[PDB]
Amino acid sequence: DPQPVWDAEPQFCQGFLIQGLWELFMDSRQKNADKFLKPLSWGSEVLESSCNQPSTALWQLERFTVPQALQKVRVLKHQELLLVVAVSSFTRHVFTCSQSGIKVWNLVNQVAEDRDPESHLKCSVQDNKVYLRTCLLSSNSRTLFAGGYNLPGVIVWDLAAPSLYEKCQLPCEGLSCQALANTKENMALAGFTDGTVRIWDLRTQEIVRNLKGPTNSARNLVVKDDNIWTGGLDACLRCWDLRMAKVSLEHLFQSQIMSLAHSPTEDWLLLGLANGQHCLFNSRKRDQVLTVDTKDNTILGLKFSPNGKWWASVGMGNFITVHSMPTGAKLFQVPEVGPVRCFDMTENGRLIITGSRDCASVYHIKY
Amino acid sequence: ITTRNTGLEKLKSMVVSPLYILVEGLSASRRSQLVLENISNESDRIQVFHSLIENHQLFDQCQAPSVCSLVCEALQLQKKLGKRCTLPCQTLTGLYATLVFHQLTLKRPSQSALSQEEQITLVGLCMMAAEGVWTMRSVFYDDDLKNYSLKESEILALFHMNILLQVGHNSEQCYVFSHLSLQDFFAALYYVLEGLEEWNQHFCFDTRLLGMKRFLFGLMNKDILKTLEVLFEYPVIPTVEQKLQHWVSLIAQQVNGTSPMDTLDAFYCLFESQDEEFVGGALKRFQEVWLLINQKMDLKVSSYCLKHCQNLKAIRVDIRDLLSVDNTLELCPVVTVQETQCKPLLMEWWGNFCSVLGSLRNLKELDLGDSILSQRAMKILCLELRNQSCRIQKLTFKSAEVVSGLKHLWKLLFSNQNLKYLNLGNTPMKDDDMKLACEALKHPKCSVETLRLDSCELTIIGYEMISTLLISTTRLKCLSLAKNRVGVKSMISLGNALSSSMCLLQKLILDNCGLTPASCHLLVSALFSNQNLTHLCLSNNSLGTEGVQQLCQFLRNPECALQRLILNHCNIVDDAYGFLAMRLANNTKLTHLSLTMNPVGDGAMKLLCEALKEPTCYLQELELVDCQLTQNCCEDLACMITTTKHLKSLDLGNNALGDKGVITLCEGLKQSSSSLRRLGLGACKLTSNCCEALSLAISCNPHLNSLNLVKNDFSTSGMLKLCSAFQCPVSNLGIIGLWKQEYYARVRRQLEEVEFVKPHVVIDGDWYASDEDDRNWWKN
Amino acid sequence: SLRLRTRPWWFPIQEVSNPLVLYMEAWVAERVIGTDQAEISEIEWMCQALLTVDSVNSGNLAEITIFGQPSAQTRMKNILLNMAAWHKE
Repeated sequence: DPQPVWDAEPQFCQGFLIQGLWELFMDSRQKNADKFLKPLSWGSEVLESSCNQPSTALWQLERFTVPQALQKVRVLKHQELLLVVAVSSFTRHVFTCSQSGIKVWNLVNQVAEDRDPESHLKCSVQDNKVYLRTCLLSSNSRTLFAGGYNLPGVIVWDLAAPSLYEKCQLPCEGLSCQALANTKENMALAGFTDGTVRIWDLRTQEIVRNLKGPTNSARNLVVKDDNIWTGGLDACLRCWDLRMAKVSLEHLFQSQIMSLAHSPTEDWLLLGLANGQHCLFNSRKRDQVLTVDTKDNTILGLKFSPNGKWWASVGMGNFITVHSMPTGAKLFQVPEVGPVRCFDMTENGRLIITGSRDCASVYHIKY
Repeated sequence: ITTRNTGLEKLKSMVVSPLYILVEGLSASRRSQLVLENISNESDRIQVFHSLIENHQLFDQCQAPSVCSLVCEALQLQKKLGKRCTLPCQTLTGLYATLVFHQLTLKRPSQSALSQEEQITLVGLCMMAAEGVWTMRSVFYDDDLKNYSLKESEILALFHMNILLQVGHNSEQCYVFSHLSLQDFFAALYYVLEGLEEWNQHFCFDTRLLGMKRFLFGLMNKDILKTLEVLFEYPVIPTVEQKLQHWVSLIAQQVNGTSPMDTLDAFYCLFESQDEEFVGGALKRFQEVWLLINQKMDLKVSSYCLKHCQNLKAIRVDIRDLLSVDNTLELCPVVTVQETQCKPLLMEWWGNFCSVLGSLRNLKELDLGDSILSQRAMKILCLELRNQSCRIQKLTFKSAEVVSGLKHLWKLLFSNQNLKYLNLGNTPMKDDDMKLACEALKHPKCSVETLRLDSCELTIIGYEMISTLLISTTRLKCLSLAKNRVGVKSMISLGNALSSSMCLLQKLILDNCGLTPASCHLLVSALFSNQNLTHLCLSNNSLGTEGVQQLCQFLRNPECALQRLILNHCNIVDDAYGFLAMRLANNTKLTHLSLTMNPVGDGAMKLLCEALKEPTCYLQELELVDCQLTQNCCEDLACMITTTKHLKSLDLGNNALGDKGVITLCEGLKQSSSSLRRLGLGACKLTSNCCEALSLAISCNPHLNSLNLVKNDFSTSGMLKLCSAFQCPVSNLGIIGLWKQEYYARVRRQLEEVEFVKPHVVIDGDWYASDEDDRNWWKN
Repeated sequence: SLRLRTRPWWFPIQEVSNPLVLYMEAWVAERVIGTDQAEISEIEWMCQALLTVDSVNSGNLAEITIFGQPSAQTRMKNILLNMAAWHKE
């Protein structure tokens, strides 16, 4: 019985004053306390004050911080259902990925509802029928990746140049980009429906390596300098090191695998199954996998905190759940009306973006 | 493509892969020379010119050659109209209005009231100006003029100067103003004009809005309103003034504090209109201001506006960069504006700003945020704060890098006898600095009672000077030393000082120090003879069993007078729990105790609650957040709650009580013999079943005051039940900690109904922020 | 007086206004601007700040304008003052 109620979100003071001035003109021509949300200062911070804590922390342990609540500030409008989002905290440029079109937005301007993007990019103009499923961003913000189903290749855009243009088509004619991946190395990774993975060098645009497996096994892919992780409908789990070029571990499950995650400060591997079980595995000792959290709804996306303390989940059941690493228990809850497909996180740890229905929403983190 | 900056918002969408090359007009130096030429230079050239130059919006407008020429000729007009115009001209709005007024007088044979026909024309053209502003249309077709009964010939004849010029190459004609600034000014003029008289009978019908808002704020000047009354023979009282005052008041008050950007924007808007009554009426309810400064114009406007702030008591100002350096000399014009001022412009303005800050009487708290001050910067700040009329009694430097001006700070300490609380933090403190600070503190003029040194680097020599300061006769009552590694020999030196009977220190804080079980034992043995220490804090330092035994022995000694004892994250053994329970069985003058991140078993919990059950207990507050607990001890907890008569505050944290445990606790609570006020549960793994018992207990709990339920899964129906329990007249639950974003629409509406029913109920996620009593004396 | 400067797409239109201007001697600036404009573009992108150089006055003084967020302007002026300090030694 959710019975959800929707209200204007920001209620910014400038908007309130503008609304007040608009009414007076209409009244003149007709003859013929209040709570406002703090704006995003310069598109970087909110400038709020932190919350109190029951006790002081240890002198050595100052950097470890955990969040409490999430507050939404802006809503981004796209007429079609969105599939992926990108943050790009350095340039304050948010990218929204949908089935048909891609748009780019800037967070400098203050507005309740954003309808006009700074740049609009569509891949359906080039070909007769273009269906897009995947997208990816680079840490250096010098490249933008977008893969499609019937699109013959993958298109790279560069944000360093004064103008946006297509770098290379990098064709995969018979293979649809179910999975798209990238690394710190210049090297490109991608997975497709027919259990095939083909690998190209951006500098020279040549195929260097091909991998083959059973069908539906390329639904997921995890990249590391010495670890390549692969799993799909089969539920076989394979870890590969390019150096000695052989599968390291094989693992079996009762159901399919969709979600994987990695932790930067110390390796941990998170598993999401069709029956809704979260399994955690450490990549140092390499002994055993363990499960601590179970969800009735299928889990589609996952992400980890830059600090290495909390992970938030997005699933079929229109819910957002955030946990912690020591026990796996959830610490706060925020539900949404639509089925949440995507998720995102910021390297700075101040913002967060999630999208379920055609439009996208931007939230703010409190510490 | 050529267009305005405002039009790029729409254009950036349809155009594919465009290029942007920005066009700029007059250079800054040439503009400065041109403005300097027009200055009358009659003893106010420096101040007026400097006020003109810093205004960024004014120079953005003056970048236009036509606007620059208009400003120049207006300045020339002010020379001739030395006595006719009484108001000063430091703003664009005043200058443009002055030119409009002077031009109108040229058409009039003499100063007289406007005729009826021309007033209709003026209000009509002003209203189409406002309509064009709101509709974002500027073509101004002749059809609109006939719709409102306007003629171009009449407009050009009565105005006597070029307004809304039309040129038609083809058959059709289009009307364009001389500049957009004039059009916005006329729209602002209409926004006051409609109130005076109704003219609908004759008619037959957000960056861009920023200029209109600024013009509207400027037009509220009394002299302009008086002049308009003179032209129209009707007293001018606009209804928008109340709306502006209401908007400013709404900005002034907020639950979580004032955003600095909104405050500075309001200051900019109020400074535009040079009226003392307007600003005074606008701002009365701040009570706390947070300010960010990045330009000298900010300093000037803050100095102008702080005079009318007679209500505020706390101020926080951040200037990161404007005084990072002490000396820097550069000249903008080819020839200097002033021959020799012997001081650059920034220093005089900041001196005036600090004099204004120190002049206020209602203000008694000062904070510098993360300011980075040079040596001369800290010197001038101290010199301005040296004023006798200043009554600021608190200073904070825990985030300010002022190590260069520590000498000036020490000079400030003894000179001002009024301030009491002084805080220093994250400032590397050197040996001669310690010596000077201690010598200044020893001075009889010093009246500082509280001094704090957190993360301030300390030497062994520093420790011995600190001990000599303590043994010396001072007025220091409270002292803290946190996150400072202390040597055992230094600790021995500190201990000897404490054992002295002449020492009179009431609050001592030791957190994250280098305490060891031997060091802790020695410290407690030294403190055994002390009798003037009421508040003592020891956290994050390992404490042995013998240390706890010696501490309990000291507590048993009379004349101890130690009210609050705080211990967290220090490992406590099982036997030490026995000593603590024996002390608690017959304890007086010991109200508050804390234990957090400490291994406490369920049997130890039973022993503790049995010790509390004894009638000779005066422990008001007990905190046990991260102590590992299970569901078995909850029955004894309920029993002790029912039996206890003096426990007021009880807190529990990450310990998993369990559903049955909470059920038993609420069964014990619903009988409501206990007079406890605050109950805290967080991440206790709650379910929807215990909510019925919780609502039942609340429904017969008039004593209960505060409650927290965070990080616990609560279903929808549980939320309705709890809201209904809140709405019952029997419940008096005022402080409640919950996250509203987690729940559905119906729960939010129910909570709004609860707030409607009881005007004194507040729901906020940050439950720990509220403090009924001083609990964070050590945390600060 | 009309000056045309290309504006990078990433910079917001709002940031361009309220420019910070620093006055420095022309000879030092000639060296300060550097021989290559590509490194100027690279530091511009990695700092997200806009700078323009122009000196027409007969005197040795020159004027420098920086465009962008206050933090970026602060870091630009810090770098330029460090370069000037290196020059005076």
